[PDB]
Amino acid sequence: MKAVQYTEIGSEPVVVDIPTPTPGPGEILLKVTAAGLCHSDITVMDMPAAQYAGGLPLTLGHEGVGTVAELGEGVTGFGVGDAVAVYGPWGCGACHACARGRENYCTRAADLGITPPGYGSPGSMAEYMIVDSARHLVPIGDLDPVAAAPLTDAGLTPYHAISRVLPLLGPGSTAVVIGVGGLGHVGIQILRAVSAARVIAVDLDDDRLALAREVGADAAVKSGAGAADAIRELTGGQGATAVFDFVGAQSTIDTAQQVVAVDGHISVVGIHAGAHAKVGFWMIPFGASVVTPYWGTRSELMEVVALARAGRLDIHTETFTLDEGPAAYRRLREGSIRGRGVVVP
Amino acid sequence: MKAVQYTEIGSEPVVVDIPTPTPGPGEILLKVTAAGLCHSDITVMDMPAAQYAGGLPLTLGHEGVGTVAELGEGVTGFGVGDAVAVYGPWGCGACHACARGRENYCTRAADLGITPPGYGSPGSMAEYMIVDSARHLVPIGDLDPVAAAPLTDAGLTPYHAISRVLPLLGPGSTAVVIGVGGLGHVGIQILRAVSAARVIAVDLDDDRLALAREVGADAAVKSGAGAADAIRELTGGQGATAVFDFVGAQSTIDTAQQVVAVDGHISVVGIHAGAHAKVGFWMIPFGASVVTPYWGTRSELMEVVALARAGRLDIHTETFTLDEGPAAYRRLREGSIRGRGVVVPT
Amino acid sequence: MKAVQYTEIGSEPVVVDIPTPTPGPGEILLKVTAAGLCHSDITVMDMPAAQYAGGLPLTLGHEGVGTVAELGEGVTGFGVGDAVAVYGPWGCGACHACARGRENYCTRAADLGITPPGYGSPGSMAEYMIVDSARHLVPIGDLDPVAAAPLTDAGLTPYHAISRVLPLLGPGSTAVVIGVGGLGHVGIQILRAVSAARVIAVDLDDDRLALAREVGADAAVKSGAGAADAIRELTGGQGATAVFDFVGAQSTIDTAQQVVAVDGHISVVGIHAGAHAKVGFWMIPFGASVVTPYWGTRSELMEVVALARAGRLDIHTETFTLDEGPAAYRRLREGSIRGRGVVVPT
Amino acid sequence: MKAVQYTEIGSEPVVVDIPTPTPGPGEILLKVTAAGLCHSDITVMDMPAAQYAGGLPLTLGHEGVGTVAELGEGVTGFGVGDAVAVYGPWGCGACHACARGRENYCTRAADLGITPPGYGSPGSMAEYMIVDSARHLVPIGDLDPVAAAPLTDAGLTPYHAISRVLPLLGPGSTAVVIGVGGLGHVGIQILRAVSAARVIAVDLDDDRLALAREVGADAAVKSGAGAADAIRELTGGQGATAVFDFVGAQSTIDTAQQVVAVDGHISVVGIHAGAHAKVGFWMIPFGASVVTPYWGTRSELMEVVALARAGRLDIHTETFTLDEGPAAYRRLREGSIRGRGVVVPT
Ligand SMILES: NC(=O)c1ccc[n+]([C@@H]2O[C@H](COP(=O)([O-])OP(=O)(O)OC[C@H]3O[C@@H](n4cnc5c(N)ncnc54)[C@H](O)[C@@H]3O)[C@@H](O)[C@H]2O)c1
Ligand SMILES: NC(=O)c1ccc[n+]([C@@H]2O[C@H](COP(=O)([O-])OP(=O)(O)OC[C@H]3O[C@@H](n4cnc5c(N)ncnc54)[C@H](O)[C@@H]3O)[C@@H](O)[C@H]2O)c1
Ligand SMILES: NC(=O)c1ccc[n+]([C@@H]2O[C@H](COP(=O)([O-])OP(=O)(O)OC[C@H]3O[C@@H](n4cnc5c(N)ncnc54)[C@H](O)[C@@H]3O)[C@@H](O)[C@H]2O)c1
Ligand SMILES: NC(=O)c1ccc[n+]([C@@H]2O[C@H](COP(=O)([O-])OP(=O)(O)OC[C@H]3O[C@@H](n4cnc5c(N)ncnc54)[C@H](O)[C@@H]3O)[C@@H](O)[C@H]2O)c1
Ligand SMILES: [Zn+2]
Ligand SMILES: [Zn+2]
Ligand SMILES: [Zn+2]
Ligand SMILES: [Zn+2]
Ligand SMILES: [Zn+2]
Ligand SMILES: [Zn+2]
Ligand SMILES: [Zn+2]
Ligand SMILES: [Zn+2]
Repeated sequence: MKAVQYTEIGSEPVVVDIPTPTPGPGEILLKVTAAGLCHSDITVMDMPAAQYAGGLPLTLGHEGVGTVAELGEGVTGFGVGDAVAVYGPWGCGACHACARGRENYCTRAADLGITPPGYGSPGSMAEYMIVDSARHLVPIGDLDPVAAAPLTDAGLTPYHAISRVLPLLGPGSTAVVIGVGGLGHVGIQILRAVSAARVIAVDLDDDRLALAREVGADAAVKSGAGAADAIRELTGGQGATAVFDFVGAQSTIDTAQQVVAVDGHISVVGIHAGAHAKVGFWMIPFGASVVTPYWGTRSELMEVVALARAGRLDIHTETFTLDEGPAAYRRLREGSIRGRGVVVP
Repeated sequence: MKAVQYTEIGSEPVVVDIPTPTPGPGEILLKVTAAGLCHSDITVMDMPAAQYAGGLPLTLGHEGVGTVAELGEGVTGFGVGDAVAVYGPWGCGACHACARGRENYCTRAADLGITPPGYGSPGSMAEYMIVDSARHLVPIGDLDPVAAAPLTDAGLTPYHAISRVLPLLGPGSTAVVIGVGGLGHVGIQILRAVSAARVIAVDLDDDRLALAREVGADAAVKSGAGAADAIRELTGGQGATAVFDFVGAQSTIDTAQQVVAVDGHISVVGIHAGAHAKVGFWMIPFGASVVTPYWGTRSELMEVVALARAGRLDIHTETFTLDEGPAAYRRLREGSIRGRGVVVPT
Repeated sequence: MKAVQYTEIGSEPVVVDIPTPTPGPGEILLKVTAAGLCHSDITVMDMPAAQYAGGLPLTLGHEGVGTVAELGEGVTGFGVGDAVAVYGPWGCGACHACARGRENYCTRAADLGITPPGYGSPGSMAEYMIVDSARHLVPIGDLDPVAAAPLTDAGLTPYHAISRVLPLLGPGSTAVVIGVGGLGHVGIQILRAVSAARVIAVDLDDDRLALAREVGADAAVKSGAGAADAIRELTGGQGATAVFDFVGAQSTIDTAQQVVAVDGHISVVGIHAGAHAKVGFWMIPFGASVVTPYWGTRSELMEVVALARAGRLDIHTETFTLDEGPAAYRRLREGSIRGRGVVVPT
Repeated sequence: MKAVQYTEIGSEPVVVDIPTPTPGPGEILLKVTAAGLCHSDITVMDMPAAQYAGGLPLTLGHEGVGTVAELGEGVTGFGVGDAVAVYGPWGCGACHACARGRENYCTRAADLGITPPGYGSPGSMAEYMIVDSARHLVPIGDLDPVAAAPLTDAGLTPYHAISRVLPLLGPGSTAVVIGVGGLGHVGIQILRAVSAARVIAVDLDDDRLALAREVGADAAVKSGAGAADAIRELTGGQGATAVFDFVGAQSTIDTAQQVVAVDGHISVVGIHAGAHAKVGFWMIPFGASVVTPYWGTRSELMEVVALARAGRLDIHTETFTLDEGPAAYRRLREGSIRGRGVVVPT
């Protein structure tokens, strides 16, 4: 089968021919219908050998949807042909976090050698993929696969970040979204669907600000040195109830600390090595909590799928073939994909 | 009347004679029965002129209990003689936070010039004190005033910090308390009363570790370079569900980050200028939230008083006269008050 | 001044001339800009002498907005001319519930003789009204008074009922709204604004089902014997996550129990004496909680006002003069007001 | 192997010899170390043929602990010899409730024919038992099996009921426990461990009131007509924040409604066919929610085990052999087991 793999440290991913896998006991083989590209893939591929934890070769793609092609021995609860999304942050299934579906916060995965598809286990950017267990599949019914694939991370990750502090986001609240890319453009829509927060979007790119307004942002303002003052002009001196930073550079985290309200929240979602919030007296308002969330929970993925099925998420995509996978990663690097890149085999 | 005041930048507080105040409309005059000393008072008195926001002179004391001596015009809901605790973080009373009793997070207090007793308004370390409004008084009934005064901050502040994340502290959880002083020794007891968390106390001083065990800590660890590893040996690799850092020095915050669990919490309660948690990828576990809480809410103070009335809080105190106030602050500076210093006016 | 009063048991309310009140200490006099009629007023006026708790005479109207006309002694947190909404369920201000703004659940109001405007204290259906304290006023800025008056109960009550279980109403949930009147037509809009629930409206009257669709209901079902089956056809067998019953008749409560999901909720908001949910094994699904909520909280009223100011609430009203007050109550009795009746004094 | 089975409608259970089962793919065979008797077993055995849903024959016992004896094909995460407790309310594992571990509220179990061990699937009152999947086993380490078996229901069910409203049970709250039997005597201890509620126990039997005080109840009062007034004398006129009714007879539910506080909770846990709370205006206080909870969640069972391992639960038991199983059910019927009956297979 055709797949897109990261095969040597510091090189671009390549299109390869590798054997179509067969599911072992408990596993499910999917025919992949759509595979999302994520900026985390760039970050992973830019790591030096010592830090890179994905293994070589690695079939990329931690955003996967497909149709059930073959059931491994003993698998129940799915039929051949069922359209499913892959829950990505695989955990042990048995610990206190996993028992609540919070496998993203599994305390045993490292020790048991459990890794996600697309970063340690083979991903979705291939004609077929293996899923380890039935509990990592969520039905999508007749959802369009191209717009569904990003739900598994571009949808799930913002959804989880927002869910952590949803009770803060009542009528009269303001949520700032920094970075209107794959994640951020979905985050805006989640905020509008599950809260009455006023949503202020921030991006470097005027076309991404237009995208933000297109998907329901109440205001959209230019990132950089003037952003904090511009946001405060919109909120008045109270600042923003919550800031969801999908960039996570030091400059954006600094903007977040400069605008967050007393008893508010900053969610540092974007990943930029070395960047950090400075949480101390006189450096942040009283009661303003800060967290780096990771991916999301099983029940959250179901809720994301439910939002999509209800028409609440307009996922902006561009479609690529498997052969175009490496070119698509170049596009993502240069910032020329308006929303999410999606590979269709 | 006699009072203890901070009167010039960089000097020790002094005992003074100033007029007994009269309550204006809406105000209440208390005869003070006990006034707590807090380490925040030291921090405030060590600020340079440019930063110090308390005004001069300032009657110290933001931990106050008393008896109602006189009602100002129009005051209802209290009688002369009623024993009350002073809710300290005064807010506007009208904004969304204040409407929920969360006057500690009032968004209008700065703009309206509203300051707390003992830091901008006259405090409790005097024979009498003024309280601005009835909503800032909570009844204590027959609670001993000496042990009640610290409930207003040494109790309220840890209680609020813990309350922010109480749902995390289920059976099987671990809570670390760093700094077993005024706040910390009460924090341990709150954790034991309102949660099933295992409590690990951390202090530099072996006698404070003994105090921690005396008030119900399950384990006690020496602070410093070995603390993080020692805590992890106790929690077995998952780390601590929550860390309540009542010191807030860089070293203690670093210990906190090195032990906190995935999807846990660090509450930076202690105040050390410049110190901060570094919240970023690879610097803290996934999902481990960090906050600097401030004081507490109206309903939280009521709950702290309810814990005291139910026998759940053994408040360790040492009593001083008003004349001993300055000496008591020297004791607090050198770290020789085992628990909370409390001034009792006579 | 002109006012509409209930003056004798079993009679219709009458238009009267009574003195314009002057505010005492702590009170505020409002020039009323709009006064809502509520079905609870009908229920109150239909009570026999032994049950009726409003006092006689009683100026009706527990839905009030106005402009500050005169400040009582000591009141300084509002200016003359400020547009304000009246928080209705007055409490003591001092108990644990009141400290959280939850004066609707005040434990001391009965004992202290504290009653709401429009049911024991003089209401808003008059040229002017007295408000007891500043904490019972919420600013509305430039909101149209006619559409603002219903926010104080038609908005607040559903808002509180929904807020009690808002975490249940995630994507994929269904909320049923029974009764698309004053409260129900606002409840539909609150659900759409603060949740991703699919909303199914239920009414006896086709025109009210049309109103429901006009304000954002996803589906509309005829009430009565076929309603439970019709709702289940829409929800596909799991039933409805939450049912907000703004009628509260036995038939509607029965429908609610027949459609509610496992681990769901029924809020019995409508008041029909004798009607009740039967919460027992084999009579309701496992985990499906039931409550009779009452009015709402201070912070909730602020949130309702914020929804209105953000354009999220299209309040359907019909305007009446004070002279038309009694006629308007006849209209409400016969069910011919499409949304909320609102009296505008001139 | 030896087992205790319900074999014909209206008869007592009997000791039988049936084949020792072999685990199929995904299943686990346990050597049973302890099997709890529950009053639900009596209720089930007293159902007429038309209602009884357990199937015949049925190996009784929905409270099970054991050691892993044999792993079915493909089973990972447990080793032979591991001591485990059986999570009882088996669900589909895939729905939104099950994904959160809340298999007690599974929406698909009925349709898929999934039933619990001891009521549709073979139970724990046998030398060996099958568990359907690894996710239905929780490790207990070196906990004594006799005291561990009741954790799976006598512990789990009260724990879940309490957990639904734990945020209500702050300092100053009161929780009433009605019925100090298997469930109730554990419920008292859970309340003391995870909350600061004052606990008032209620039972018909003076020896069970003594048991209540032995396990940490603050007061213990006689059930029946005088109970509501007696409880109110202890709480003052505010009533009880929460009432956990482990009897669920009409008389006990009525007591619960007569004592519950405004904005409180009644959990109807005990099962008595036909009995129900009457939730309507004038029949219950404003804001007092009522629910019939069912069993508990996966993560809750882990938390119950954690309480036991921390020494917070003193489980009162009496031990029986398999041959004594039928005699033990007679004892439970007559009310002569002080706590939980537990069968230990040899
Ligand atoms: N925490 C997690 O679990 C998790 C999961 C998935 C992705 N992520 C991370 O989220 C981030 C977003 O990923 P993506 O795939 O949406 O990226 P993307 O490449 O699709 O979009 C990036 C967007 O950020 C904007 N941007 C860049 N610098 C900016 C600045 N200084 N201010 C404002 N806007 C700026 C760009 O113009 C662009 O619109 C990445 O760092 C990714 O690694 C985190
Ligand atoms: N956030 C707030 O709202 C708030 C409110 C009140 C007090 N505070 C702050 O909380 C802190 C504690 O106040 P207090 O009155 O309880 O102080 P205290 O002087 O009574 O106690 C200090 C304790 O901390 C211990 N300690 C000092 N350095 C330590 C270290 N490196 N590691 C471990 N333990 C150490 C001491 O040995 C002592 O037991 C102060 O910084 C104070 O300003 C904050
Ligand atoms: N719990 C509280 O705190 C609180 C506060 C305010 C009002 N209420 C109560 O809420 C209820 C509604 O008040 P309102 O002012 O909105 O009433 P309304 O007269 O404006 O509306 C009544 C609506 O219910 C519909 N209706 C009547 N019988 C019905 C049935 N069997 N099935 C479905 N629909 C039916 C009508 O057709 C109409 O649309 C009243 O009982 C009122 O007393 C309760
Ligand atoms: N909701 C659920 O998921 C669930 C789960 C397990 C058990 N249960 C039910 O819980 C109830 C208790 O089960 P158990 O095994 O603990 O029972 P048990 O037989 O061990 O204990 C019964 C206790 O209730 C007392 N009692 C009886 N009538 C009383 C009254 N009128 N007032 C006060 N006390 C009274 C008895 O004196 C005895 O102490 C049963 O109805 C059972 O079916 C429900
Ligand atoms: Zn990603
Ligand atoms: Zn796990
Ligand atoms: Zn202090
Ligand atoms: Zn305020
Ligand atoms: Zn009303
Ligand atoms: Zn009150
Ligand atoms: Zn049972
Ligand atoms: Zn299920």
